[PDB]
Amino acid sequence: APLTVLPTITCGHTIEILREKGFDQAPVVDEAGVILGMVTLGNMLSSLLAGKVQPSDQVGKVIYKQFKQIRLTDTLGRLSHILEMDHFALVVHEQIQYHSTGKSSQRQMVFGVVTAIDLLNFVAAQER
Amino acid sequence: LWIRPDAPSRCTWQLGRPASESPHHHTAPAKSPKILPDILKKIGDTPMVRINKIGKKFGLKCELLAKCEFFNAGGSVKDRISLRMIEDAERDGTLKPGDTIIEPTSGNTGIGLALAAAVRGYRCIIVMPEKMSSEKVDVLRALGAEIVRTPTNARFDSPESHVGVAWRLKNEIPNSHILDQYRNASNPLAHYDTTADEILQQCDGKLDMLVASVGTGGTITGIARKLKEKCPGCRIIGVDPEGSILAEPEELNQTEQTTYEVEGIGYDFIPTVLDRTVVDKWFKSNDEEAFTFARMLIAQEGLLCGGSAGSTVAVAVKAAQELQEGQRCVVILPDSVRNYMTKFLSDRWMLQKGFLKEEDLTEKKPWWWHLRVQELGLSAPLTVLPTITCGHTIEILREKGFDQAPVVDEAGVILGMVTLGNMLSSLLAGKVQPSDQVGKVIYKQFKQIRLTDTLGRLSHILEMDHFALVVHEQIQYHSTGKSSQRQMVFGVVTAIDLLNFVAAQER
Amino acid sequence: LWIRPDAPSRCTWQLGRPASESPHHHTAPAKSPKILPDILKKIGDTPMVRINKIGKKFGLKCELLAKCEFFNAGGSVKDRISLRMIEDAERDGTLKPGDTIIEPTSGNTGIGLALAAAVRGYRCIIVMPEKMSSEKVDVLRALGAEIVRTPTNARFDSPESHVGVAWRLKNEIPNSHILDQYRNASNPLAHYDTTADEILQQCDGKLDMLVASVGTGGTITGIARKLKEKCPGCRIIGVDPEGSILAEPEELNQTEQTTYEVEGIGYDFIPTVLDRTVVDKWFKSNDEEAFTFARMLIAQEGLLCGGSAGSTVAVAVKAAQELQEGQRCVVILPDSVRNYMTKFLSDRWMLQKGFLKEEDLTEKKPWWWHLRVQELGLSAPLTVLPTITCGHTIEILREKGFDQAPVVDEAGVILGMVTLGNMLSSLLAGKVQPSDQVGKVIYKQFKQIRLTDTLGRLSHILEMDHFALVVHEQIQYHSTGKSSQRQMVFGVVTAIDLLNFVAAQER
Ligand code: HEM
Ligand code: HEM
Repeated sequence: APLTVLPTITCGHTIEILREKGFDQAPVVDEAGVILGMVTLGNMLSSLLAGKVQPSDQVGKVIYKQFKQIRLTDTLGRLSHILEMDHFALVVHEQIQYHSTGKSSQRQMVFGVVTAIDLLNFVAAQER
Repeated sequence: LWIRPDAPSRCTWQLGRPASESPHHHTAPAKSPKILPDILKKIGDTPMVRINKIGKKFGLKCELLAKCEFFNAGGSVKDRISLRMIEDAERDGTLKPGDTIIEPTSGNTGIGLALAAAVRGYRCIIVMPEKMSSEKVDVLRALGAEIVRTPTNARFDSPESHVGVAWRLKNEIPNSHILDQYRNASNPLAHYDTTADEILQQCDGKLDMLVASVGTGGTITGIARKLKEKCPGCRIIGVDPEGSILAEPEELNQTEQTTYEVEGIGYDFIPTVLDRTVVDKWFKSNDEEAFTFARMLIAQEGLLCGGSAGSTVAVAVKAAQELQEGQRCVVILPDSVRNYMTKFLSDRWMLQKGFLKEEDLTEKKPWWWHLRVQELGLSAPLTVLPTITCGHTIEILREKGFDQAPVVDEAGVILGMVTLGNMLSSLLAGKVQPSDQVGKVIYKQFKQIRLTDTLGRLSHILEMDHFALVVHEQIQYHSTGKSSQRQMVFGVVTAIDLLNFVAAQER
Repeated sequence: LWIRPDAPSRCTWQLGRPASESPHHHTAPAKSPKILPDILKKIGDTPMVRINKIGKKFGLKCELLAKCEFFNAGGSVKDRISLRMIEDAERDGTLKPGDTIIEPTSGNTGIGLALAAAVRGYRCIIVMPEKMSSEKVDVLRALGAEIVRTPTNARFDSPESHVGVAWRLKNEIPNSHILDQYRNASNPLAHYDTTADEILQQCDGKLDMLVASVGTGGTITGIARKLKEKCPGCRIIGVDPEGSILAEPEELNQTEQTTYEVEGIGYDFIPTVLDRTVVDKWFKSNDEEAFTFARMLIAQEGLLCGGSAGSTVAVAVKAAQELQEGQRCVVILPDSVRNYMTKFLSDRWMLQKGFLKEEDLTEKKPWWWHLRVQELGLSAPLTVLPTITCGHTIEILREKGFDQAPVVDEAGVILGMVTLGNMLSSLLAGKVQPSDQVGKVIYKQFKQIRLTDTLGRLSHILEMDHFALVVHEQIQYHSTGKSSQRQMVFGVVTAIDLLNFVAAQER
């Protein structure tokens, strides 16, 4: 998940950055680090051609708001159970940043977006 | 005016003539005193080392011996000649105290002359091609010698070749002398007097084959002459790198390129001191096999030698095949590895030069070499600011059982690492009070790695740093113009963790 | 479970006791054979070299001698102990063929153990702090040893110190042994058996002062014990770098910083093998004087030694002041310069570290050092394209009398240089036909310099390249957005031109 976008970015802005680097999708995160959802290049193109959004419109209207957080340690079996209810499973990581053992803070970030397509491709490729 | 280095030798030596007819002043080797008046007396008496594994690896039935000449004061077989020529010039009155010495060299002779001059106060000017290593330049700078460089591909007859530049300098600087190792009889004479005698005494006067690399030709020339006078049965084998013309018959020298990485051997002309008539047979060698055999020598025999030694051994493993059990072979190892630290001794340099292939490098590696870092068990649940006090960190680490935690600033920049044990020891030793900040204990040195990297890259990193931090970078966009960068730490992997993982996966 | 390296010594040795009570297996030094079965036998019998100039420079009335231990196979005084501990482990049955050896070292002992293991097939794992030079890492990689790094500032009692990391590895890897030079009696025993005997025989059993650097403490400990048993009148002098606690009385160790660049000496704890009771007096030393004296040794005596040798000599020049004519001093030089090629041996590193000042560096330089390049007589009337043929260039150069001309492309990019003599020689040798392009003869290697630069910078450049091209850059503007770059060649200055200018201006 090399890059992420704030919800305020425009669809036209999002289209170029994705295509100039080839990524089909990017997570949406606010300034603090709260994950807001997932947005995909294909949907933006289809929506723009459908007229539901203009290139100047913000991505917040196209974002997918439903997803499930998962962590690296979880098994693929756990992931398969998750994928039966949500399309996107976001591999999040959490860190507690301390100042004086009283003033703690939490930080998080996204590193991979995995779907049933990705899982099946991994299984088929690794099956040797 | 100018005297060429390729001029035919005026020597009248021929096999069978008696030594009493020699115009030259031979010096009988003598036992040095228990205390050396100067470092220059630690030249000669070099050891003979039996090669144990390489001969078996290449099916040699004969005993293989190495004349490790890289143990001299200057680390070369060119210290002998430097001392001999300086002594002969002093004795003949050609060279006076405080004079200036100019010598065109490949670096080893320059180092020897610089050392002798520094000991004895002479001024030294070294003319050295560009391709020679920078380690020689550093050593010469330390010894106080002046260095002049010449193009690698310049022809010897050109006015800007090392010999030509030396000649031009001599005509300019007054009270200057050129010893001209390419023409001085002292070069081959030193070997004929000392090295051949050492070889014969160490071998008890019995040896069947001798292999030596050829530069100026003195090393092989004097040894061959003395041996043919004393041990006629010895076969003399010469080594000349591809791109040179020393080797005969001329059919061996047919090649398209004349540039080679090996240093100190091979020339575009026949030196005067080189007597090709005493060399029984010649072999050509290439840089790849030379460096491969040098690395093999270092790894299997402990001989810290250079590329020329590798070429010599590579030729010897072929030449000695004609020998049988009970016979003996001798190879001369000219110089040490000190002059090639950033050269073949470095894997990066070999890969850049193409002497090593990824297939060859990885084929010898363990099974886990290609696994990616993500397969490890790694986590960084918490991190701390540099401003937190020591005792506070002790509490937050002990309450959760973690032994270590990264240190990251407010903006997310990684500053280093801290460990519970180090802080506890410092508190016991009084180096830090509990209220003191962790910044006085944090480990500032670490290396960033990414999840996609292999375990081999991780090991290579760990050979230089204790902590390898698995860092991931995310770039956040606002309008394609206001980009921002974010990063976070996941796993701190050390050699301990990697070996524990290897052991666990091995069962 | 864990055994500390600072534990008090259980040895019961005291002056006057007879050797017959020693539990240890002493090895009597013996003459090596004329042919060494392996490189490991070339350890010991190191030379003693008289220091000639430094003593006079610092007003020493006594004879100063150097025990040059950097001539061993591994280039260190830590090869002796490596061999001795390996042999003792083999004899006692603790170590078996094919075993794995783990040793926490500063690099020299690691190199010795790696060499011995490669010769004998053992697996070697080296735990070395981060501050040690990369040359040691390269040598260890060549020898096939596995390398683990630890933080420089980690306390010895910490779990990630070199000793602690070695202990952790041993408990993990099966069939692994730690020789523990900090506790092994073999470390001091090797010196007590071989080095002290060599010193006594070389000195004829008469010496008044001995100066040695202190790391593990075995080198000084064994030598002092043997000398006090045999030559009680010798004063034992220890050297401990600033930032360490080995030196006593404790008043000498009061310093704010514990990080020092010198390698292999000084520790944050008292090793078990170190017997501080036999050391008559202690001296502290700093990195600056150590490296200064190492450079002075290299430049004035020809001894290619490291920083620890410099510290030892710096302390000796002070300690020996109490001596008078007819007395003798001995200093131990542990390691060679091979391990510090990019370190103090490099002027850039010293300037970066602050051990050298521009005032000191330039004060020794000639009068013309600070003159700017523009003061030279230099001109480049013509240049040629790479596509021109050889004969055409011969004609255009001979018709005007110029011997050389730069090569520049259409856009103005400099491609190198060509010379009349080289082309003529190539035509005579047949390497190029007259119709062939000059690109096969051009010198591709050159360095760009600017008119404002000094002649010292020019000389430093000339130590690495033959041609220094005086290039000037002009940037041409259209609208503050469409910038363009232009450059042109003025003067090709070599060492010949610089020395000719110096000679002309000297009259
Ligand atoms: C043992 C009987 C020898 C005789 C009768 C002999 C004869 C000579 C003579 C007369 C010269 C002077 C030529 C001149 O000044 O134009 C000379 C020079 C020389 N000698 Fe010998 N030599 C003998 C042995 C050796 C040996 C053993 C070596 C080497 C190991 C050697 C290497 C040389 C060389 C390289 C030169 C210089 C030739 C030149 O600069 O053109 N000679 N020799
Ligand atoms: C000559 C009479 C000597 C006697 C009677 C003696 C006595 C001993 C004994 C009994 C031990 C074993 C202690 C134990 O296992 O707990 C020992 C170990 C040791 N010996 Fe000696 N020793 C002598 C000479 C030397 C010499 C000449 C050296 C060094 C040059 C030396 C260095 C050591 C060291 C470093 C240890 C290890 C101590 C430890 O690990 O705690 N000893 N000695």
